[PDB]
Amino acid sequence: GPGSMVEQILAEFQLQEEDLKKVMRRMQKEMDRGLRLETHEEASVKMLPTYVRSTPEGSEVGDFLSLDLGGTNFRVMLVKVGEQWSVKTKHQMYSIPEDAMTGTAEMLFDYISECISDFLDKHQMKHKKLPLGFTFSFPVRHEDIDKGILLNWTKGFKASGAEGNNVVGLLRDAIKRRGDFEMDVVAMVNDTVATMISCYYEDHQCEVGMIVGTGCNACYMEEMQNVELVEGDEGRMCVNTEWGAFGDSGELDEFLLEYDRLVDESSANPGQQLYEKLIGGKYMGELVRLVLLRLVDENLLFHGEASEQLRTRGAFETRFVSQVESDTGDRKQIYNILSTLGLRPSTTDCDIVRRACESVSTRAAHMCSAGLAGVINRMRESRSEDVMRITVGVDGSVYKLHPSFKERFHASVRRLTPSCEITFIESEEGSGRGAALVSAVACKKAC
Ligand SMILES: COc1ccc2nc(NC(=O)[C@H](CC3CCCC3)c3ccc(S(=O)(=O)N4CCN(C)CC4)cc3)sc2n1
Ligand SMILES: OC[C@H]1O[C@H](O)[C@H](O)[C@@H](O)[C@@H]1O
Ligand code: NA
Repeated sequence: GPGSMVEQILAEFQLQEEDLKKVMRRMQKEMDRGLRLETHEEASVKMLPTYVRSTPEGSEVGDFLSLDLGGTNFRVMLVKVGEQWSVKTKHQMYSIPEDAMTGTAEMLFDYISECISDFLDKHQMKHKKLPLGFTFSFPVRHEDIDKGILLNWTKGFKASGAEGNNVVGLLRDAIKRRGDFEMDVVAMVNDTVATMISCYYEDHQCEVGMIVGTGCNACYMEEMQNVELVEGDEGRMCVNTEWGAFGDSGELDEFLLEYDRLVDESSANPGQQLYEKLIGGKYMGELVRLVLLRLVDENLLFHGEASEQLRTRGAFETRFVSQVESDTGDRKQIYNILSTLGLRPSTTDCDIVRRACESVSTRAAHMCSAGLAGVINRMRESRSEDVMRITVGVDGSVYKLHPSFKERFHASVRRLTPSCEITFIESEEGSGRGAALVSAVACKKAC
């Protein structure tokens, strides 16, 4: 409105502790709703049972394959477990073409199967039939540890014939059509789950997995008596919260800003994954772009004139946000970004662009922290210890590559979780290694 000022505009992103506690308590309410049989179907946070349990008592050595499929690339990993346990891995990255991102799920899996076939050829692992763990970074309703149907794509990925289908069967069918090799798919897990398992290997206190990358989600070990969707009260079972859909029932309405509505309105999945849209690297850069456009329309930035690039959706990558915030103080990192976008920025413009990035990324960290606090505080209600010692495994480009996200996030989480001694583990290739590690236990369990 009238009298607009840079600080006043960027201040809209602030979230006071009372705001974070309110977000946190609402997340806990939605988590309870997704866990109970009565409200599950209408719950925004699905709390999907993963069928990964705490009870198996043994594992085994051997060679295990891992497939890790996200929204743009995928990697194959060969994990060798030997002997105390010794774990050695090899891997290869692949990128899904175009006659895929728009094509059928069958086309997608055929390409993935061709890639796995080539990987095994190159490592002379064709003769031996290997077990494969599958990390699939999308919402899946599991029927067992190796059976789940895709509920819906997220993060703007698409491929017809996938939603409503058993993802494992899709991979199995494709491996079949290739017919030049055998492979047993022994488990399919979400990337949050694989990440928690890869960290659990190194630290058994790890019972929470989290991802802050293209998307944002979390899994944690819940008491079986609380998982109403699976008969039994013995032990714990990992639950994939799919908390990115938090707010999809209106729970965040009072916090949403115009920039958030615009990002949602123009996204590939309007009205869905609203919490994730406040945090995820898929949306962070676009949020900063809308904020910068607002500043120029108010004649507070670039003397009111934006460039063609700046005015096209997706032009401000989250990678750019991270680079802006890494600036040493001389504006070179910032200038390198703006100049490449067709802008002739002043030193002041650069400083304004940095404060805008900080406003958006700080809000992401704070929103994300209320979610994690909600998970950790809930868990603490099932332990008799005064101080709960818990380890959170985390993966994701925002958490790992953004200059100061990690620290803001950690600090905010800690302020909201008294009586909890939290250790954060930044996972290295966990999404992929966790799938292989769970396969060894699943293979041993199946004798
Ligand atoms: C076969 O069908 C089924 C059914 C249920 C099930 N649950 C499983 N659970 C596991 O594999 C559990 C899940 C953990 C999450 C936190 C609590 C325990 C698991 C336990 C231990 C690890 S591990 O410590 O990473 N590790 C893997 C490598 N081997 C050589 C040593 C042990 C990895 C996974 S496998 C399985 N298979
Ligand atoms: O990859 C991070 C996350 O992205 C989205 O939120 C997906 O829906 C979820 O499954 C995943 O875990
Ligand atoms: Na149960």
